[PDB]
Amino acid sequence: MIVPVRCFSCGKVVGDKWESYLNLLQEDELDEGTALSRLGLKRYCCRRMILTHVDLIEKFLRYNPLEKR
Amino acid sequence: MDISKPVGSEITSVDFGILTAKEIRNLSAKQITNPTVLDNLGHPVSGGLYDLALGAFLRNLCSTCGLDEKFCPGHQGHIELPVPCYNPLFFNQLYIYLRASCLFCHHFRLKSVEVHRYACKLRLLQYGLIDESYKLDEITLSSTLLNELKSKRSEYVDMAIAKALSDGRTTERGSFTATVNDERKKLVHEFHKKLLSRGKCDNCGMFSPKFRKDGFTKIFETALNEKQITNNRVKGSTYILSTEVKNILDTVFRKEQCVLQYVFHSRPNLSRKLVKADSFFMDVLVVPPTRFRLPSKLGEEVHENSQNQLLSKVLTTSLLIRDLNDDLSKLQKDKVSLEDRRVIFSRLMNAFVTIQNDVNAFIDSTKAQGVPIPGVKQALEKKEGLFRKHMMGKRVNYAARSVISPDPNIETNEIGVPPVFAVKLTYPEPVTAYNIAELRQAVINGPDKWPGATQIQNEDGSLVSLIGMSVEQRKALANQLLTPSSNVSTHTLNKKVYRHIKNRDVVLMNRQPTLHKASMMGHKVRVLPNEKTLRLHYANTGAYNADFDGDEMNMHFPQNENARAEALNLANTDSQYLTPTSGSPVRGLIQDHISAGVWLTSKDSFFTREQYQQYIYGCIRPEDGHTTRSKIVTLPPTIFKPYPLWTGKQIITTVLLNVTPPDMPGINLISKNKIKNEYWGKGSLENEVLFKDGALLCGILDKSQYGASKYGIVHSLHEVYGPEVAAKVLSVLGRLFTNYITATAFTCGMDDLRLTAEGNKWRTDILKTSVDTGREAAAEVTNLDKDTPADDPELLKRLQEILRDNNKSGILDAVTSSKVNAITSQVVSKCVPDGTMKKFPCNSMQAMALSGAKGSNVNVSQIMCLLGQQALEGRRVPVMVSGKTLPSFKPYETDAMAGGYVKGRFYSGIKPQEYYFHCMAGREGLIDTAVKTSRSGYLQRCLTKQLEGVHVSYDNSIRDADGTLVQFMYGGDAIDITKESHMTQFEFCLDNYYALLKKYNPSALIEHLDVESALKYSKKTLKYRKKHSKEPHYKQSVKYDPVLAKYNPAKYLGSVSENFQDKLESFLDKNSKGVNEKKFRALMQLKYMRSLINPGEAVGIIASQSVGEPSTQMNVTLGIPRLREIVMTASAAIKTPQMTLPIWNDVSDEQADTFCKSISKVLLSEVIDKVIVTETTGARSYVIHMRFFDNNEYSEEYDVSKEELQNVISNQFIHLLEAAIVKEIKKQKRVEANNNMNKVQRDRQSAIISHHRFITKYNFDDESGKWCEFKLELAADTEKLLMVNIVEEICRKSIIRQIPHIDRCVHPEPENGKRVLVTEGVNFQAMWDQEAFIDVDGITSNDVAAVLKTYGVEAARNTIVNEINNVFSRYAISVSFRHLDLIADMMTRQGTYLAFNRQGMETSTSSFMKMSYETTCQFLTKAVLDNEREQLDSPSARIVVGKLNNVGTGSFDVLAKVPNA
Amino acid sequence: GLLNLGVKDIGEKVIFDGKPGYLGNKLSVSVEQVSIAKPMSNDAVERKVYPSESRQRLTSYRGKLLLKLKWSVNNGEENLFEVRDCGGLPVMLQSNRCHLNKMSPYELVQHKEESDEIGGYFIVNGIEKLIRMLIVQRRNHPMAIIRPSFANRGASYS
RNA sequence: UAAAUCGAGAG
DNA sequence: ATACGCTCTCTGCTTATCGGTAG
DNA sequence: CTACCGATAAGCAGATCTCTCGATTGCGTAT
Ligand SMILES: [Zn+2]
Ligand SMILES: [Zn+2]
Ligand SMILES: [Zn+2]
Repeated sequence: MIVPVRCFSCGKVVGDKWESYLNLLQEDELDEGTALSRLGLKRYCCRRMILTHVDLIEKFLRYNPLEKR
Repeated sequence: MDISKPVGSEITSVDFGILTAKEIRNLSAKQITNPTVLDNLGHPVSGGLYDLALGAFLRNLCSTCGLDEKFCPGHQGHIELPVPCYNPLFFNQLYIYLRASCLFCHHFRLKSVEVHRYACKLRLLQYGLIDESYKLDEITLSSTLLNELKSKRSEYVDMAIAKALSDGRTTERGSFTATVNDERKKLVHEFHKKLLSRGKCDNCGMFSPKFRKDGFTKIFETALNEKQITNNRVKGSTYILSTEVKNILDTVFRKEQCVLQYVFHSRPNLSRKLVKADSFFMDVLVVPPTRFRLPSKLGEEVHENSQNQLLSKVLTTSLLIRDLNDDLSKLQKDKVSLEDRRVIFSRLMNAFVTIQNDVNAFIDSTKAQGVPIPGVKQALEKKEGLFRKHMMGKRVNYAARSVISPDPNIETNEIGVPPVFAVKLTYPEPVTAYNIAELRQAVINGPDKWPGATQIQNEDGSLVSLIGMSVEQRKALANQLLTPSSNVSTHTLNKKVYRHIKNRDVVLMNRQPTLHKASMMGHKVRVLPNEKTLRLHYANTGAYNADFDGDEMNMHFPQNENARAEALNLANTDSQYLTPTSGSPVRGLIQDHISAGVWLTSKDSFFTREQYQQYIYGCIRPEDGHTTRSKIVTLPPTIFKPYPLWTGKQIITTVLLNVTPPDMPGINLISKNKIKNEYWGKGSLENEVLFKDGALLCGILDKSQYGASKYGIVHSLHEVYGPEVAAKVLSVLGRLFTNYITATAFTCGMDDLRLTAEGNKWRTDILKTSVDTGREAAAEVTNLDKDTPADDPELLKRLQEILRDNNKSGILDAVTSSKVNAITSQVVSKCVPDGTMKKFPCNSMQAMALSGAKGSNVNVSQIMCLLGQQALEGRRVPVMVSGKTLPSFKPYETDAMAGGYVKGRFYSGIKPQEYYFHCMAGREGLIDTAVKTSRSGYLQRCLTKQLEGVHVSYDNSIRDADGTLVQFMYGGDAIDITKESHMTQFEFCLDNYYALLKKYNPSALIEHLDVESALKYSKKTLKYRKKHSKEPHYKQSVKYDPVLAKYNPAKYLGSVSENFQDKLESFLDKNSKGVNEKKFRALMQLKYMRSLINPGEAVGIIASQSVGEPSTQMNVTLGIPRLREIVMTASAAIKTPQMTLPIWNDVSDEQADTFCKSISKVLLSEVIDKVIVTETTGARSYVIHMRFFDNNEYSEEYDVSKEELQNVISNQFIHLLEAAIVKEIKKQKRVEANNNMNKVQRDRQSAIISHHRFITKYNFDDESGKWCEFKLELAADTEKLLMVNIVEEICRKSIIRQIPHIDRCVHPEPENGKRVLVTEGVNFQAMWDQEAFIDVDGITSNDVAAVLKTYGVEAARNTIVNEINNVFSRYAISVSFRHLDLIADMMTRQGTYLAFNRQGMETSTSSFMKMSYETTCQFLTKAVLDNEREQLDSPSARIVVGKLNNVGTGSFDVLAKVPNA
Repeated sequence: GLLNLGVKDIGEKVIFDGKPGYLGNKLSVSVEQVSIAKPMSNDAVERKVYPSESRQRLTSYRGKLLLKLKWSVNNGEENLFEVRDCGGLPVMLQSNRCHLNKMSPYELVQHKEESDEIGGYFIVNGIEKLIRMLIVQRRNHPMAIIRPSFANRGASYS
């Protein structure tokens, strides 16, 4: 749903690199590989953490019982 | 069960009988009258179905015994039915007896003398004197001679009975075996059939009205005819009430008591009770106790019982008819209007029928009328009934079920149980003086700390639960465990602690389906701390057929020491190394360990001292009892300089040295493995494994060495050192290979799947040659010459013709398949292992495919070379109507790819058409897999139901449950199948002579044996057999029997089978090798004495499993259906009969090919080219011209000349044609041939006209034999007939020449040397004539019933064995002839060809077996009308009553030797 | 639609009197039109109900079925009409009789449904059901059949 | 607390 | 709002009826 | 000529491993 705190395979913290990854892809016209390299994700175990995240929580957040629409 | 509560009584036998109306009225506590179950406020209304006299109901004390719902056993009531109603169970026999009765004289319509004769025969059969029964028929030599005949017959029967009783044969209770039961059934069937065949009574010859049962609930009797009414004077439609039938049959049965005393009793009627017709009428119903009629509840939803609904309906109808009876009774005193009588009597008759239908519905649903509520019968009959669902198979306590996971570090005889199961499952341990150390701590630990205790059972039976208790209370209770009882009544008893399952407990592990007995073993419990799965060693997966794909299985916890010792000794997983099907092992390391050992036992495996010692200690820990010497002994290194190195073979050697017991020599084995020497380079000898003195010196350890494989290292260790050592070696090897794989890993990748550039070049070059295979195959089939272009119009036309036929396209798809498979074989031969980029042993795909760890050569061929031809049910890809195999292929395309030849491989992928064809093949495979499992269970069920009682007796003979002999010795040699693997491995036993001598040890087995008599008799028999045995088998007079017949092989050393002795003598002769032949023969004879099957072995169950379980892997019928023909149905009408005929060496193949044409049938249609019917009406005319093939053609193909054909037409064809024409009319009434003829032809025409009905012309081509024209005149009134379908039907059924029951003879290629003619029919008598061509003495036939008919019983039995043998020979399945021999002997025990089904089992002493099998109610009626009494001898019979079995541990008793008198 | 054609093919059914040859009065009763209303509720003026309510209430998502009869007497002499309701008829989501028919994904999210909610299934007692498509013989085409069971239809049967 | 039937699955 | 009547089988056995004997 | 012994054509019966979930359970007058 939301970005994992740590890479499963090794344990490197990657939860602080999701908004940064989206911003790197968005403003700077970068490909995914270069953006991942700039974030410091070297091993592919860490690279597929942010490369393949779907970020489903946003789709969850639009259904809000506690606020009128 | 509680071992501290002995039961002093025991049920020995049960007997069936009718519950008379008088007794139920006495046993009943209350009768029910109001069909309302419970009144308002929910209280049960007195007198209703729920009455307090029928049992405690919903917190109401029972009015009978005064006990609450828990302690009230329940009591039975009854319903007073106003009229006697037919019992639906006995209705058929009652209808048989009602017919064939004389209403006037009250006797049967059969004469009294014949009836008395049958009564005498039945009474003789009551005592088993089947011999005297037929000798009674030899007494036959007005009105006074018959009385003297009856007196003499009675005197003879009495004399025979008295002599047989006095001559030590029979007791007062008669002899009842299967054969006498079969004879009694046959005689009673003949009796009943004869009764139904009468015109009038033979004591007062007056006709009686003919009854007619329309359905149940009603019998209609036709009125006597006018002419038959006359005789009732000269000798001086209608409904019938139940009371009239009862009166008629009561009178008849009172008259014929002396005869029905022997029809309704299979044994001497000691009680002398009269057989009454009231037994067939249930004047009073019996209601079961309310405990068995309780209402179902789910919260608010409360529903009453269905039996209550049926009984309420019966009561309602009863009250209605009683009211009608009262209404008639009031008018009986003062009749007013007969019309009111008319209507009330019609209503009363309707009430009679309605109440009878109510009773029928209450007992049998299918006998009701007007989905319905099941009756009592419907609750017992089929699966989900009461016999198959709650007696033969029950649900059990102290059992868990879970999904399994693999676990090494488990001792291969252990099961790893979760902590949850260790907390829930418990065992009652009685507290003793040696036990309080552990039981006190178990009580203290409580129910939630393993090991712990969950309950305490005091002496009086109090069950103090430890669940809701604190630790202090638990210490108080634990300190009072071994406190002596204060009560005298229980002073012999001690408390029991329901302790948790421990590491010393045993458990019964089973995985469904349980095809064979090895799928249910006993494992020692080890409890694990982590997860909720049953952890199982890999070696157990072979027998359970278990993977770890979410498979689940069941653990059972035996709750007494008797079942503990069985699972630890009899169901023990160590005892299950060899399967009883064929003696092959079914245990061994499976997938990773095999490749691990292939790597470890290679020549490249060098280990430093640290690595060697760590590998050795990683599996032989000398604190768990893994080794014997208390100190791990190592070996000098293979290489001393430059630095010390060991070898993997040395690792195996020291593993064996540590596990093998001391004071015993090492193993000596010369074997082979699965990897050829060419896979190790030039000059290698690693294919041959060589253990010498317990040291591995050559070869690789493989699947064939450790694993389910014969004559490996593990098999040899099992045979020499025992089963426990073999299990220990399996565990040690598993741990060793696990620790070797965790330090030296094994992997497979994409590099292993590649070919070199030259390999790909070879593959492409070979596959390019396949561009013309399909066209050439088509040209061969289409008979075009060769090189014909694929779009040749003639080729296309003939291809279309081939497609439209299911047989011609069946040979097209077989010829092309052979060529494309040859191309595939060329590709595979060229491109592996030569074309592979990586080579074995580096190529792990080939490493694990060659070693047998996983996969095969075809798998790697498909991965790396090509998929090959895709076969759909033996054919190629199906074809559409248009002739296209797929939308992308042009019609009738002569391509291998079009037909389903995949040139692609899984490495490079496959094209969409190849993908589609492969999907077809995979779907067909899945369909076959699903349909095969459902097709095999019934065979095993049928075999197991009948063979379950067959077992080995202490006479060393095997016989059924009730004592009937089946075999005199198991297989003729009394040898266990699981102990004869190394009996004939004479060189292996010689090389390990001292090791085997250490275990067999003759020096301790001399005080309890006879040593010389059996040897002397064997010497005499061997000398005589050698002197003789050059002449045919029938000529050999048997002066000396084989030693097994006279001397018990288990008690006389040297008493062995002739085959074993001859093979031993041949071995001792061929090679002469400090062991001499005398000591070796003594050792082998002792080994034979120890290789015998134990008395009490469930041999029949084992045979049924060994015939059924291998049947899972599964022109003439072939496979499981063939078995269905043999075992299940015993079909005399075999689907495809065959007959084998030997050939004298004198005859030549030129004569042989023509002899098969002199026997094969020839229909008239096989020579007719065409038939022309010229019909001209206005009398109808017909010119039935028959155009034949040329005389040179059919005179050669079928050897049929003009004269024979013409005679067949004149005599046979025209008669059948005219008969068919007349039949059709009867059922419908609702180039130019030369005109001139010669003199003889006119006379022949006149004769043919005269002999037949409506022929006015006839002629045959007497010069050339190529046509036959004849006229056919019919009446001018007749309408149109087809007259072509008639001729077509007749011609196919008109026969030129045929031997009866034979349609074709063949001359196949000789197989196993002998020349054989194979015929598609069975007629021995006709083949007996042809002594010139056929060796009549060697005619063996597929038909296992005709051989019984013409060659007796034993030839049929041999045929049964041979036919049930080659069904497994096609699939290459090893099943010993010992199982097949027993099955055949059981099928032919009565001298006939019996099947394994309900009809085959129709004769047996045990009623419970036949009831539990199928059709429970018919067998129950037969058992209760015959008043049969069963001694509870069948394995199924003892389960119904709950008694210990008569097989294995229940085949004897145990007696204590109390020291003081 | 198909409901109108089907109810037309049903036709008319008549029954006569027992009081005056002539049998009485014809009573040619039938149904001429049938309609399904989109599901609504009474919580005054009707308000649209959406499948979220049907799922949360664990009830059915059903519209209203209105059949208008044609109570005719004497072969069309006198015709009475009435729009009879016929209970709650279940409707399937994203159909032309559903309240999510042409809703955009944004509006679907606003009504709690889904971003890309698909229909094809009815809601009955809070449980979602669908009616499986079957394979049947092709329509209006006479195909030759050689079937052995035809011979079991009686004697003299090919 | 029960029973069928239907449906979906696992080996 | 409410109670009581209801359209593609395998193996035999078992039955009905059709000829021939001999009585 | 008539009664017994079979001899098929037709009709009828029973029948063709364990385990886990969920969902429904009827109508039709009469009073
Ligand atoms: Zn990582
Ligand atoms: Zn009681
Ligand atoms: Zn009489």
